Amino acid sequence: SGFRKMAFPSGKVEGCMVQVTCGTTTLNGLWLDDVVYCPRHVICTSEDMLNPNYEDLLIRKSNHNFLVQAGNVQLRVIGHSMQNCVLKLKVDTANPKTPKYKFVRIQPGQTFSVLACYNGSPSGVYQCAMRPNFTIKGSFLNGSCGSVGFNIDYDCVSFCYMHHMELPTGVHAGTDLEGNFYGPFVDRQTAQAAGTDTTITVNVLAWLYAAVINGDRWFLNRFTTTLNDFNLVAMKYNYEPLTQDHVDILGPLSAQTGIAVLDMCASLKELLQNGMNGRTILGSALLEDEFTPFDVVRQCS
Amino acid sequence: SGFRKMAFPSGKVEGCMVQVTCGTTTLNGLWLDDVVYCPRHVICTSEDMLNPNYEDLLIRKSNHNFLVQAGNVQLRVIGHSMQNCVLKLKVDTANPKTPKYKFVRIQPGQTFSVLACYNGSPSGVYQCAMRPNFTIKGSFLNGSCGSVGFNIDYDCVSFCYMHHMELPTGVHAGTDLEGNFYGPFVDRQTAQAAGTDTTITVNVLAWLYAAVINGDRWFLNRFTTTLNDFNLVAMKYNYEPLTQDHVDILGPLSAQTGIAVLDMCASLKELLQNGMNGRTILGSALLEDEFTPFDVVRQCSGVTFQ
Ligand SMILES: O=C1C[C@@H](C(=O)NCCc2csc3ccccc23)c2ccc(F)cc2N1
Ligand SMILES: O=C1C[C@@H](C(=O)NCCc2csc3ccccc23)c2ccc(F)cc2N1
Ligand code: NA
Ligand code: NA
Ligand code: NA
Repeated sequence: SGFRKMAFPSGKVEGCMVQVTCGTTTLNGLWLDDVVYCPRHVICTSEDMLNPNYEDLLIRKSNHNFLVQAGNVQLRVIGHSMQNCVLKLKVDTANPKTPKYKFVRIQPGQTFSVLACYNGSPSGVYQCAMRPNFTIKGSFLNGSCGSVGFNIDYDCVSFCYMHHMELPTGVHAGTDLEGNFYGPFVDRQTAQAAGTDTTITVNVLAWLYAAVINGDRWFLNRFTTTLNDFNLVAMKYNYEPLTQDHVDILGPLSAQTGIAVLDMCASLKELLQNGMNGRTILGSALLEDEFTPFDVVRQCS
Repeated sequence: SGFRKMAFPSGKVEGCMVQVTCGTTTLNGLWLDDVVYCPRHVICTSEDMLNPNYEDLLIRKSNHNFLVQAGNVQLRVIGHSMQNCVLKLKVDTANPKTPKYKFVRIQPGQTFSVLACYNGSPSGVYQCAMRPNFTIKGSFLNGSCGSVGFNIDYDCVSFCYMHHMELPTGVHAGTDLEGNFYGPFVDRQTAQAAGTDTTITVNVLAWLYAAVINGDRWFLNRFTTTLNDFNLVAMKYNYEPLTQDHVDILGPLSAQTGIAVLDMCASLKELLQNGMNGRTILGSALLEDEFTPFDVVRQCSGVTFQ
């Protein structure tokens, strides 16, 4: 038993991290087969911060302008192309440590592990959720761009995030591995701001089910609710709407614990009304929204 | 910016995990050089588990009674011996992925990364602190015994924990890699309980420094305190004593943020007496005690390990 914020083991990703240099700019890239993926903004100069013309900047570069280092070894860049906001550098060596992998684009509320990296070298690993406002609440310094987010549900690594930038509120924005930004953000230093963030309701419910599976019962109650009346209350606390999809997804945790979804919804209503009154749930004094239904089942049963 | 609970990258340890089977028991072992380390309780049956004679159980076993699998390969066990509560299985092949490593024993309040494993396969990684009562608040299911805890200091892995059991309250107990238990526990099925725990004061201060570095400053105040006066209040709240060594270790964060340790202690005093009054620190409504001073400096300065 026990319940922890838990990341995937990072070894399969660690063997794919390389350092990418263009001019005076160094950041991280992701070496899979014979391609290195990194943020296209690596090619930008101080001049080009606000309105880079990436097509124009790229055509001006040759292969030998890109220095890629894997450990102590330089790789030879033999091609370059851009896909949306990621740069793809063809290199003359396939990565012998390439794992089984795929690229997936995720939806808000999904969780993943981040391998934070500097100068092509792993620094640490933590867990994040894609926020409803399409930011992530990461831990990233200067040098971290090109760090990736991933899941590993069997032996296949699913890459779902590449890090591009920090917004003024200290939260983070980035792309899928096809270079499409999550949310309305762009890889320019023009003023942009995250929308107001909301709580991931389906994940909170999942975490309440985790608490019950781990023997915590104190917050339950004899009430139920309609889905609509739940949503009307929840929105007033800046909670995302709970949809029928979400109710369906909670079905297995509902059946394992004997507590119907709308019954647990009423428990959440009460917690929002009353707070915790000196108590904790799974060691937390706030409601946790960065565990999905899938996470709870995986870690518990 | 940002501050997260962050584990060490686990790859160097992933390449050392194997599966160990004895009879109907399967659990995890750690393969380094030509030895596989695992909990000695692997040799026990249900009858034995109440009052095991490990010496006696072991002498009855042959090498071929231990099935060790590294991926889909069987290793050949060519020797077996016990050191405290860990079993050492000599095998005929050195682990080609053996990293630079050492065995260290940690002190309560020190943190480490746990690589949770099942059937010799790593499943997850998280950060833990050794509690003052010598338990860890882990997440472990049946199959997890032999999972290990570690730090990385450079390119050197320091192994500091092996998982042996869950106590009735749902917290966890284990040994160093020399087989000595952390805390007053034994590897048998009998009544055992965690002592009452305390809060790791130096780590809370470290986390308050992390908060300030990340722009969270509401709890700061004009006041300072003495080490003695702080310790009288801390003891009253089931906080560990703060020593001069702790003050010294916080010196770097004190100088970087402009907030002396005893000045931050006055913030902590007020929080204990008054609570947080609806507010949060780094998104938490309770004081976090599972980041050391070293952890905060590492994460706020971006140290790496290729
Ligand atoms: O997560 C990070 C990384 C990195 C960053 O935010 N952004 C990368 C730059 C960038 C975005 S659009 C565009 C167009 C041209 C050239 C550069 C860019 C950073 C720097 C300083 C600091 F204090 C914190 C962080 N945090
Ligand atoms: O952390 C865990 C692992 C594992 C566990 O604690 N095994 C302990 C076995 C053991 C300890 S001493 C001794 C002497 C002889 C024979 C067995 C033993 C477990 C099983 C089921 C469950 F629901 C939870 C957990 N939690
Ligand atoms: Na690397
Ligand atoms: Na209810
Ligand atoms: Na003060």
